[PDB]
Amino acid sequence: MLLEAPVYKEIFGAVTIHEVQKVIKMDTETISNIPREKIYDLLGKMAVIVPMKNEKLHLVDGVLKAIPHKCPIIIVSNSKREGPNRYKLEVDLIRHFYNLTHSKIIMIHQKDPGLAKAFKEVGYTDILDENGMIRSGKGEGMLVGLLLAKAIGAEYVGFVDADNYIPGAVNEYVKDYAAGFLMSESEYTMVRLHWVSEITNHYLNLLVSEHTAFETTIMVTGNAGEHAMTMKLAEILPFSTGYSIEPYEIVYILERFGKWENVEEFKDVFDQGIEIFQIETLNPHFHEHVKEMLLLSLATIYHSKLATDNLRKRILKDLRDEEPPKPLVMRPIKEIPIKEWMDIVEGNSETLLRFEL
Amino acid sequence: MLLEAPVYKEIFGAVTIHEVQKVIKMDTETTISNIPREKIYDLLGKMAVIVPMKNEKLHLVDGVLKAIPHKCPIIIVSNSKREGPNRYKLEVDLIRHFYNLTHSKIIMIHQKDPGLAKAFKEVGYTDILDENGMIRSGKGEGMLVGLLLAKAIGAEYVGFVDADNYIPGAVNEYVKDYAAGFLMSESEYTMVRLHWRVSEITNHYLNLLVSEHTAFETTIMVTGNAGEHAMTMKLAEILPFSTGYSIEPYEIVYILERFGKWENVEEFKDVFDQGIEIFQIETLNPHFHEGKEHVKEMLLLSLATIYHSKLATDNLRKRILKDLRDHGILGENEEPPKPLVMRPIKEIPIKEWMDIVEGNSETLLRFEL
Repeated sequence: MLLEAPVYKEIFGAVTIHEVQKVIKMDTETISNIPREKIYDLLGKMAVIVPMKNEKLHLVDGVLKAIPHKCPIIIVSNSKREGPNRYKLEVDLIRHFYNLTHSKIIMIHQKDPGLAKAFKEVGYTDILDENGMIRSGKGEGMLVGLLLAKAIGAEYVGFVDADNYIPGAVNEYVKDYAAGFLMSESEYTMVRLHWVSEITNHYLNLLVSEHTAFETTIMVTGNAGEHAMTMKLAEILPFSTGYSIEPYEIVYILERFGKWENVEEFKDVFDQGIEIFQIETLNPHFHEHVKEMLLLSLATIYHSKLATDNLRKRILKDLRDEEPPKPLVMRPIKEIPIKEWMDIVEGNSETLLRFEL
Repeated sequence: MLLEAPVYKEIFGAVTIHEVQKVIKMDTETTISNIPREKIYDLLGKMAVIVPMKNEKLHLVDGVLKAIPHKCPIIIVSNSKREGPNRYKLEVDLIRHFYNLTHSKIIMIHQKDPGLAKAFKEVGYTDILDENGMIRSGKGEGMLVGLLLAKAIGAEYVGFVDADNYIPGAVNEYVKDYAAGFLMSESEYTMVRLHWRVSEITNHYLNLLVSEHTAFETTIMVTGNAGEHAMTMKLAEILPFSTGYSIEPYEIVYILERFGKWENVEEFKDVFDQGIEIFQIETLNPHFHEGKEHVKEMLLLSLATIYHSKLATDNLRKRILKDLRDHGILGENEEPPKPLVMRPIKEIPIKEWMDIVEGNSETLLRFEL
């Protein structure tokens, strides 16, 4: 692959946000050259997590068929389990798919009681609802996929949505993730793909412009659902849910590493730095309350130890023209004895499906 | 890559039409056919990807170019405007910028290049020029030029792609699906046609063109308007080509009437010996490209190709005249235009033809090719 070289960028404390780069050429033997083979090497160390809930089976099928064989696939379904039992429909698709491709894949249902059991017996209750079960939501699904990914030794994790109309785009996202990591110089790296979102980008940059003093545009992937991170970085990040996930990752990262403090708490991170790559894909986005998305994204910014007295004012008046709801946040999953957690997920979960993984 | 294995198929004389196959898995090294990623990249280097274009949007052309595997040489035959404003000029700029950023091996020429029309005359091949003696405007002619250029650089396979695709990634899959079709082939004379309601009518009559002789209805043919297709140079080289919307269906009609049965086998003894294989691959990506007058100009011409086939029967004939009228595109008493057909470019001396293009064409552009 060929991409524009990473030239321009801005720094905030220990955070480096690279200017968006374009993919210049897809298949390859001011321009970065990431050989196709270095990408396939990294691919084998990247878990592609797919949190899903009632998506169209023909779309899920295409996304699955597009993920590079090399990549382990982790599916966390919070699909409807009755009248009709759709998890059941997905289980069937997954095995047919495995029978035709031998892809390495793990699938589990979010409501698996053997899953909720591992979280408690391990002390991690941040992901449970009042009925003692894992709360429905996208962040929780991502958290489960994340731990599963850690349990199999993944070094990188990429997120992909199962309702893409363009399988080829999914194939490019994964490769673009790899490309982002291969151009990184830090073990704490995030890759966010790019092709409302501007209002989120407008305020995220503003979140910063208000103490650098200079208006910026550098941030352009604030609602980037298609993103990837190294396991090291994912594991120390508190996660939100719903539409707050993407913008919140950015807000938290600046909040905690935008200045230098408690450097002792996260030594290696402050020293190695956090890099955020923003790659503009070659393919367009096509998939299938803009008001909630919009309110939750901005709520993420309005509520930080870093939003100014004035920044909040505009958001407010922008939203109105009664404050924004504080976003649900779950603690990092780093201090979870992954093995113990996995042992009891394996010995108690009734929906876990393993195929050569 | 993984594909459903070729199991079902039908034969007609020396023609083997394989049942449509689906791509089951995209990236692979490892009822199912396994064509390792690497065998595909080897073939890729011997395949010229021909892109006949005419006034397409620059940003779409740019994406298509960026998606073609670096290893594939690219041949562009532009018949774009030359003033008000000169957009061949805009394309030349895009192509150089592209070349400076990627070092892709590429050749581009304008269809109206007088140094191009000169090579065709001095070589005896007049089928492609009009009165003025210039190369006629049209997609088949563009394809013919790209085809000879491809032959001039030693391409063994040629794949056709349209420059107005909205999905770069799909173009990237087409080229790979072409290779896959060729790698599952057992004949040097192979065609690969991609697949994903005008084509259902063309497919209906194409199969009917055959069912009328076998007496058994078939649905084997499902890529009658497959713009995305590819062939071995050996096969492309001996085929008469039409133009406009008749190109794709006509390739099928001609292959069926010349090899649909043994005869004058001496004229093409090697072809009859190895047979012609037609693979039909269903892509993983959908089809989303850049009118409606066109769609039923497409209907009118696809069907005319069949109607004028020496394989047609009076029955298939009135059924076509009829379907065609019931739609309001053919008068109640006029029979469909006959198609335009130039002949195989096999007897053109490629070497002395290329010398004339190289030494006389003011629009020819080359980058490591």
